[PDB]
Amino acid sequence: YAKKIRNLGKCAKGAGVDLRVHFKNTYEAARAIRRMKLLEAKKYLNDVIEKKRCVPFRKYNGGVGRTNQAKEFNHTQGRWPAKSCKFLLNILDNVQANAESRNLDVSKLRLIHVMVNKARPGRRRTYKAHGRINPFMSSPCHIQIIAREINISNQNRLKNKSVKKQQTVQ
Amino acid sequence: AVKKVGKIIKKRTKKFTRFQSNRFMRVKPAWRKPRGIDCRVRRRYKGTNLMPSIGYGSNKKTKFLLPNNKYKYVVKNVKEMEPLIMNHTKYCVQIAHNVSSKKRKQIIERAKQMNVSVINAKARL
Amino acid sequence: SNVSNALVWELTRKSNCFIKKNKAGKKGVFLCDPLNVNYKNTPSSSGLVKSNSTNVTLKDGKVVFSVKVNQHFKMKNVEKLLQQHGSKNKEKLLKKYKRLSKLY
Amino acid sequence: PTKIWRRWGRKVNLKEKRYAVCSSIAASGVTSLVLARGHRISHLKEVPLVVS
Amino acid sequence: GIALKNVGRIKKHGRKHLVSKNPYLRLLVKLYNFLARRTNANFNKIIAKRLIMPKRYRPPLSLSKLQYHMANHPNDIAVVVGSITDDKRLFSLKQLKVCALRFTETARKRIEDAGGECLTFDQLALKYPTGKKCVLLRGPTKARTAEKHFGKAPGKPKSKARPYVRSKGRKFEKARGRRKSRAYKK
RNA sequence: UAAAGCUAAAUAUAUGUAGGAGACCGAUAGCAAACAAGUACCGUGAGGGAAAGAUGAAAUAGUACUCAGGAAUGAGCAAUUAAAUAGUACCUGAAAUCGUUAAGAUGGAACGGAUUAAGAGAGAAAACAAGUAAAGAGGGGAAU
RNA sequence: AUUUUAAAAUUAUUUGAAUUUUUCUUCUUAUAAUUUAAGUUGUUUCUAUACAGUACUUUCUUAACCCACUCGUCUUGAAACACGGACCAAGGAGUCUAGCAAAUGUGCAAGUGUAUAUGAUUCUUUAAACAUUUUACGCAUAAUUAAUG
RNA sequence: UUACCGAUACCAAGCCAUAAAAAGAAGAAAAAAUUUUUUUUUAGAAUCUUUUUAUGAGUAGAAAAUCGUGGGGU
Ligand SMILES: [Mg+2]
Ligand SMILES: [Mg+2]
Ligand SMILES: [Mg+2]
Ligand SMILES: [Mg+2]
Ligand SMILES: [Mg+2]
Ligand SMILES: [Mg+2]
Ligand SMILES: [Mg+2]
Ligand SMILES: [Mg+2]
Ligand SMILES: [Mg+2]
Ligand SMILES: [Mg+2]
Ligand SMILES: [Mg+2]
Ligand SMILES: [Mg+2]
Ligand SMILES: [Mg+2]
Ligand SMILES: [Mg+2]
Ligand SMILES: [Mg+2]
Ligand SMILES: [Mg+2]
Ligand SMILES: [Mg+2]
Ligand SMILES: [Mg+2]
Ligand SMILES: [Mg+2]
Repeated sequence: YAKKIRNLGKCAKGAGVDLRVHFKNTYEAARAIRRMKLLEAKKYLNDVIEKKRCVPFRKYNGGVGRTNQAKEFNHTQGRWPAKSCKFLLNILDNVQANAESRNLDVSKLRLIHVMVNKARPGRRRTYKAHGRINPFMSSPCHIQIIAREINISNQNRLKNKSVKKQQTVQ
Repeated sequence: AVKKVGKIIKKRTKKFTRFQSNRFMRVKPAWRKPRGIDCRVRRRYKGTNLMPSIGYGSNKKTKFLLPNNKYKYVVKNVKEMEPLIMNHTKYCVQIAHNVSSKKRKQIIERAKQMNVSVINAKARL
Repeated sequence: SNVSNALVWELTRKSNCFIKKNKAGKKGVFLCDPLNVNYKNTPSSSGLVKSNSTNVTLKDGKVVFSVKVNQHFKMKNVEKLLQQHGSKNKEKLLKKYKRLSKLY
Repeated sequence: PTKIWRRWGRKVNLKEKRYAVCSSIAASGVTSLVLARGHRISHLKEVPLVVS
Repeated sequence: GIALKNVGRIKKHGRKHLVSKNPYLRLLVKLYNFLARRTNANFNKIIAKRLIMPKRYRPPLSLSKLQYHMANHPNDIAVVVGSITDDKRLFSLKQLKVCALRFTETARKRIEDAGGECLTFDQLALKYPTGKKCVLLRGPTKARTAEKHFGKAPGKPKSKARPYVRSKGRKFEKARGRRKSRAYKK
């Protein structure tokens, strides 16, 4: 895991190996999540899967629409990536389970590190035009998540100068 | 600019970076002299990278001296230390990067006995 | 008749197997000869070129007084040795010996 | 591409070779030269070193 | 700027340091350079220069030629910065005292027989450091076969330059431009 | 001494098999082929013709067990290892590219040069103090 | 480690002149010192009674003033509305032989080169090295002629 | 009419390189301590050392000295 931690007794990790979801959507979701209390994040994810609150697409925002929900995050564009959220939800659940297994109270857990990397793409073919084969690759991703429990030198001359200054001020 | 410390005059603290090394990763900063018509660096237009030149050279007397005023001598082995028993003010040891910790320690000890400065005593410390 | 000191110097100014020259910090070219006082690579100081020469060394732990025809020995003792077989340089040698003594 | 018909050997004049040999012999003679060449010869008396 | 030739810097056209790595020859040049500088004797300087020169400009001087040169002033010592070769074409050899860089063995033998002396350069220096009673001599320099191809090119009229040709015989460079009968001549 | 004929040796050998060598190549090199290579695959066909080596000393150490999971996987107070960010896509693991965090900048480019400054990092081998004294911990060398 | 001397100059002395009668008048007889000679020396602080600090040196990072056009390329002329270059890594282009020449090195020199091949008490290296029989050939040493010469 | 500002040109000084030129095969200097200890140096590498003076643009091109990679003998 990419973080600096010090005390892993207070942390709960969780990963997804090679998730068959789009990196960009899931990245966006992760961004939306990060620095949330775990339960709140979970709630948010559930809302997005039932299309009630959007995830705002701020970085990878080419063509993404113009939802009414994005006002909540001071933004115009947003989406409700379902599959991505589901995958993320699963990994959140895993994290929660891990925390439980340890002695971490899930109320006090913050997502300190939600990392999404892109994984090696699965290759397929698409057929175009005048007998031209093109790639039709997935962009799967690795997800790492870390929840975490939360609550000179003087000198004589210099000294003299200082004293003088003080006197002057007085 | 010029970087006086005492009698050591350095005319050019800045490294000469390759032209456009800043623009393309593939072009490494190691100075390479631009041949090529229309280069602008070759032609020495105001505001472009400078060309290293023999004018920049350090005075023959202070040339390879470090801020110490001592010529650096790299040392792999105790035997090598011995040439500088008669030159312990003019030369300063650097212990070779590949020397083992025990051997390094030994070398350091020898240097102390000789009164010769070691510029990397702290390696593996 | 075929060999002389100058000739020797010419032969060995470059291709020695006691010369060590610093690649890093380019100024400095030392001769680590058994019979070189100051360790300069000069004909007027090297053990190989000079006929008679009397260096102090470390060899194998214990300090050794060396002479040129070739002899080996082991402060007062050193002085005595110098007096015996000697030909400013003596002073230098003595100084060197002091430094050597310091080592262990 | 490298070819077998590169010139591998060099002819050296017989005389030159002989001269070289002689000079090497001479060198082997001379103590200082031997020392330079790298041998630990400080404890040998005579360097044209001859044995029964 | 400055309107100068070669910008300030003085061209010197010749040799500088001998390119040879011949330790003995280096020693010799050292010596004679020293002598030149101290004993500003001309002679010494000349000797030094000749020692520095390349092999074609130290051509071999034939015993006969040496003898001829010594003819008028005897006893004084001919010095030759190159090789001296022997001459089968000589019959008699006088009592010659010669300094040279090299004596071919037979020449040396001949000299010895003559009851002469073969001196090397160091010996000469020892004897005659200002070159008193010496005579510098050169062998035939432009007598070299390479030099016969130089000058005006064969083709230019009145040139006595040998063409570079595979061989001799009528078949090789003896027709058009070599005889009035085939267009022109030379 | 033609119009009949034979005949060993010295000579040649990029084919095959078997040996042996190298100032040769070192996995985009070297044979096309270090590997189930004239293989897969393409072409009606004559033909064309790849890619692809490395865990560790040992898998007779190849991931037991527990928790969460539909499962993949993940986590561990659990476990082989010297080491698993050596986990079989396994040596090292560069760059392009992308992620996380921080710091900074941000009026239709960006970067750059020369010159300081302001920050933020590193640093004492010139950038102070040789010796002398008191007593600890070491090591040496000699003198008899 | 003797052109950081010599002299010049200056100061304080000493002998003799001079017409610019002069506390800087000049030369010169002698002697000492000095610097105006004979390229910066001192004094006092500070860093500092410090072991790295916020100071000091240095890297990067931002600004700011001024400047700065896409490199490569053919071209009289490229920032070009000329072409090639999305990026990165690795690969990637005057080489090897033959024969000639010049240059330079080296040996020997009216010679030189032991060519094939032989020989050895040569045999991991040795496919090198060594050797040359108890007037070979090359190139040179002579040219010239279409030629007998 | 002055005065001013104003180049990589000019001038003075420094340093680098190039070129040439001089010239070169033996010795105590000082400070600090307290008359003796300690501290630094006590040079002589000819393609090298010391000093001098001038000069320094550059494509095609030429040369020299350097730097680095794979392997060989030492
Ligand atoms: Mg142009
Ligand atoms: Mg010019
Ligand atoms: Mg028949
Ligand atoms: Mg037949
Ligand atoms: Mg291959
Ligand atoms: Mg270990
Ligand atoms: Mg690792
Ligand atoms: Mg390994
Ligand atoms: Mg790996
Ligand atoms: Mg806008
Ligand atoms: Mg501008
Ligand atoms: Mg045109
Ligand atoms: Mg252009
Ligand atoms: Mg066009
Ligand atoms: Mg075109
Ligand atoms: Mg294009
Ligand atoms: Mg391309
Ligand atoms: Mg030649
Ligand atoms: Mg130029």
